[PDB]
Amino acid sequence: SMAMQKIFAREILDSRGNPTVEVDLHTAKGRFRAAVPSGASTGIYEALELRDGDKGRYLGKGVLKAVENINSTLGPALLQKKLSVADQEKVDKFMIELDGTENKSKFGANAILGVSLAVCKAGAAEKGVPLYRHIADLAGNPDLILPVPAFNVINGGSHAGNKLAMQEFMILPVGASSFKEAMRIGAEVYHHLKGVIKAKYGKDATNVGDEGGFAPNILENNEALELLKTAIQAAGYPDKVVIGMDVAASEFYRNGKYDLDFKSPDDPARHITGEKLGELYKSFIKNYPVVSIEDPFDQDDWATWTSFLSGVNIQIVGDDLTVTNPKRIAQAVEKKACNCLLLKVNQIGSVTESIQACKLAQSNGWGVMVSHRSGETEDTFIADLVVGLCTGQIKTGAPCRSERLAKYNQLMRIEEALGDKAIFAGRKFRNPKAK
Amino acid sequence: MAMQKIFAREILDSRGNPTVEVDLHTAKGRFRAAVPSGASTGIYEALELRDGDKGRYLGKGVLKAVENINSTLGPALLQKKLSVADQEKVDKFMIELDGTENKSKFGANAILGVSLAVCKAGAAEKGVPLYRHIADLAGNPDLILPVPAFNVINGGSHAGNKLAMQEFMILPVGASSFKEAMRIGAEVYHHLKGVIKAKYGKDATNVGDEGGFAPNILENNEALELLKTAIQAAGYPDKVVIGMDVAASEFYRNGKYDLDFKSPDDPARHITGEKLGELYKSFIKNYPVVSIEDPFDQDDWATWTSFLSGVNIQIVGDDLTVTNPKRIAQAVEKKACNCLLLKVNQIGSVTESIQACKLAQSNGWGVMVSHRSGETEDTFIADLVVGLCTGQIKTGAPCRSERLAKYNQLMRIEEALGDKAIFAGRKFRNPKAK
Ligand SMILES: [Mg+2]
Ligand SMILES: [Mg+2]
Repeated sequence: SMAMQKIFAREILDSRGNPTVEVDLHTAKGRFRAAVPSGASTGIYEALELRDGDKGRYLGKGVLKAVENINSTLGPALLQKKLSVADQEKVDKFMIELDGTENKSKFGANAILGVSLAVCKAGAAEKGVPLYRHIADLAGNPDLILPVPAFNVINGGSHAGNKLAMQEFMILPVGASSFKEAMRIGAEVYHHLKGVIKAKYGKDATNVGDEGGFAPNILENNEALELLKTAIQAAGYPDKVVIGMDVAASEFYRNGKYDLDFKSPDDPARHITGEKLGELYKSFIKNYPVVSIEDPFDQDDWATWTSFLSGVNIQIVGDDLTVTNPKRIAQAVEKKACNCLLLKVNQIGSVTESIQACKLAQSNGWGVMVSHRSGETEDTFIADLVVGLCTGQIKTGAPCRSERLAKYNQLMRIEEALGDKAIFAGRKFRNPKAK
Repeated sequence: MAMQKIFAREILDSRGNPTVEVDLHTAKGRFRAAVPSGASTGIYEALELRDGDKGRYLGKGVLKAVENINSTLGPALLQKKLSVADQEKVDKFMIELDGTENKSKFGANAILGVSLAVCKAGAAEKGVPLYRHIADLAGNPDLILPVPAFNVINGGSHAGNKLAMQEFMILPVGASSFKEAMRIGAEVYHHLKGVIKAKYGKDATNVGDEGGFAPNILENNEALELLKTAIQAAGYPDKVVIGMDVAASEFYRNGKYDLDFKSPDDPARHITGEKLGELYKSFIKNYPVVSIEDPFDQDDWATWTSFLSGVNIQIVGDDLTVTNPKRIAQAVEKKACNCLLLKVNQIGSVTESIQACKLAQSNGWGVMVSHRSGETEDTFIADLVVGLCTGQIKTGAPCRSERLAKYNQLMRIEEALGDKAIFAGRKFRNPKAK
């Protein structure tokens, strides 16, 4: 196929003011553009992001090298192979084999993904179907599902300057009648939350973090949960909103125990065992509508994850545990460590591998939650992705900052286009096919 | 040339509030535009139509504006069979159909959404880029990349610090290109974050609506010194200058000005307009301050006139002028200011925005194209500032993608123009001068 006419890459700025890769692919159908969300340039289990490391330029975060790899090498090689733009698997296989390394470190995981994404968009256009339909086709899925959105509205953990140890406190409008109404509920709860924060914590307490949520200066994770409850009740949706958490416990594990005040000066006297931590989670589940907990234990604390899951009935999500990595996921499945995969496309580095990972988790009875990264762009690919993959759940920010709202707005447009055939996952978010 | 379909919807803006988006289809494809937040009440600007259902999005829905497009305005425009390239006749048609002075029959947000989508379609019909079509509509032969003005330290009425003045901006006028202006701006921003974190704490770096920081400070001199520190740490003291938006109407009190207006009332601390002017002269003498927006109250005309005559910097109307032709004519006649802030949604059509810019430039004024606090993923104003050749745009800190979307589009425009691209640089006030 001579469908692919031109491939050009550039450096643009992400939502945090750091460089990332953008790729334009041209065919007879037009120009197809995709950008890559920030990832990791080091790490043992994820695909390697290539960063320039020039400390005098963008504080070492340039992506000139990755961009050059596309313009000079990867792009020309792909165009010369004359592959169909609709054959996502063959295209991704070619790029993976040309790179030839397990972690995409020859060209950069960011270089390969940028191309992979643009090809996918062009493939949908060649077939004359929406991107969300092409993705479903690629996943062998006859149907399409609008996800429940999970909004990270109260923020703690390593990147927030409060004492609050747990990372993400999310609201999920599972009781909404449609995706459009899930956005209304989400936004109204957020607006009421801001007013509660201004009153209780001060006129200086309402600026936002990287994902659009708030970081009031609190320590108690129960106090964060009570704020969500207060905002839900203030908006008048107690019957329709549930809560999801991301603990990110690897961030506070030390010498075999867990520190829920780890942003205060070192003091092992305050550390708690994994067993006491599990008891705290059970109290959350009893006292609040907590339906999902991500990274409850450290990434290597396998026996503790396995024990915990056997005694609860909620969703337990792997992020640092699994890292969108086949070998790690296989360990988790075999050890029954968790029951939901967080899906970050840039951690694995191709559209095909991301789809494969989703389908394998689903075949083992797990849920899948599609995820943003903290460095996002105006790109909306992951909205079409979650719909075509039929997962029933996405986290892509508070309803604030347009690198977040761009995805939520796109999900609204997708539901609009589907008309009276649209299905919203609602209370079946964990598995939209459940009876 | 023919318009085939027009369809409007409600989307969420960058602060989580509804706004209007319009799709216009022609033989060339789909052309999509969204409207930034504005004002539903006011004497001098076009009226944004909000639903006012207090139970739905806290009264901020735009169902009525959207339905005005789908049910009335859209079908009326289509029936008229106008060329999508004739921006002037299209906008005239919609303005006369509405028939009010402030666009309050259909809503300024309804009219503007259609106006923007028509302009994008018309560029394609003519075989030229959007920025070139705008330059054609404005009568400009050349294209100019603007200096970006990044709002990196925030105060005034919508931050909870004591800092009375509203916006502290950095402008990389000494950059070699737009691409390098972005690199300088971003590096300064990252160094500023570190400076603020070390001085004011780990909890001091969350961001406002436009992506900037609100450290808990009182002194406007301390805001300026923070910029100086960040600029020096980044290594660009010879290439970055400073702009300010005072928004002085926010702290005008019974004929005087209160630079600690968020602290408990005490009229003994209030200062005269003359004293406030002397403070600005100190900023200009001791820091590289080159531009001040709304230095005085929106009705304090004599004080603006007197101040401008004794300073050689840029003085920008925002609340003074409100992108309103009658207000702008008064400011021209009185020599109140010498630069227009251009908010397309305050006037409500592309044609009137272009006319306002041209009238300002014909009077020797500069023009700075501006975002709104509630923005979207739309990048129209990037193409707009390049076609209008104004040399200057303020559209956010280099943080939050409703801001970066515009900055990234300006880098793409520069890339498309190649080695012929002209960057305003040190001629930002008037790119045609010298
Ligand atoms: Mg996580
Ligand atoms: Mg202003």
